[PDB]
Amino acid sequence: PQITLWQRPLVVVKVGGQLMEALLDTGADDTIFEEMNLPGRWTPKMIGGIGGFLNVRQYDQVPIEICGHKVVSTVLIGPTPLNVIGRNVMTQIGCTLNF
Amino acid sequence: PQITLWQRPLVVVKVGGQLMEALLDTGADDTIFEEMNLPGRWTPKMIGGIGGFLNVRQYDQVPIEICGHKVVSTVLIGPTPLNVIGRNVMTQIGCTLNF
Ligand SMILES: CC(C)CN(C[C@@H](O)[C@H](Cc1ccccc1)NC(=O)O[C@H]1CO[C@H]2OCC[C@H]21)S(=O)(=O)c1ccc(N)cc1
Repeated sequence: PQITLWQRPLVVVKVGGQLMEALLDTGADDTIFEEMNLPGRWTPKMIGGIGGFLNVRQYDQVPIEICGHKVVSTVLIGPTPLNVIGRNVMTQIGCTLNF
Repeated sequence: PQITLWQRPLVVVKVGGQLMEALLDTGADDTIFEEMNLPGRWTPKMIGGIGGFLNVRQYDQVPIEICGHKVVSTVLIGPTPLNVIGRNVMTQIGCTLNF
């Protein structure tokens, strides 16, 4: 559906077997969540934004469930003060900006 | 106009009599640009980003032109790696998420 921006655009997500809230975030190329146990192998990744940079772990082809949409996506795990749904996932649910 | 998210949602902005590019950023509460001279008084502000917390100058009631739209908004100046158009500006121009 359509979402205004008077409040933060938080949505409920399931990943991979856990429930989280995350921010629909058009300024993020990538999807990043707080420390949680994703299963399997990961590759080290550094990313930077406002206030500096973190070391994150990149998990590929992680099932994510967002609203009614199931997708399989790359997911970074590392310190973020908020879970963020990035363009890599939003494109897959057909999310656009409009004004 | 509708904007897909296959690419970063950059827009051209006029702010403080200067032209720049910025990201339409639904994950940002506030609007923040790289160091530039905005005229007048300002307040020190803490933000925290992915890597934050950090030191920024808050300028109130700054003229901003984006996509035809002229708004007057709070604008933060500080060492961000991309200029960011936050929800405080996006709501004024009527920007929504859709899917
Ligand atoms: C700064 C952007 C260019 C990129 N950021 C996404 C952005 O939407 C963050 C996303 C974000 C949101 C909250 C907390 C941490 C990160 N928002 C943000 O920094 O907003 C700040 C300005 O307004 C305030 O509102 C919230 C924080 C403040 S980011 O989280 O740092 C980021 C950086 C690198 C990658 N690869 C992916 C994401």
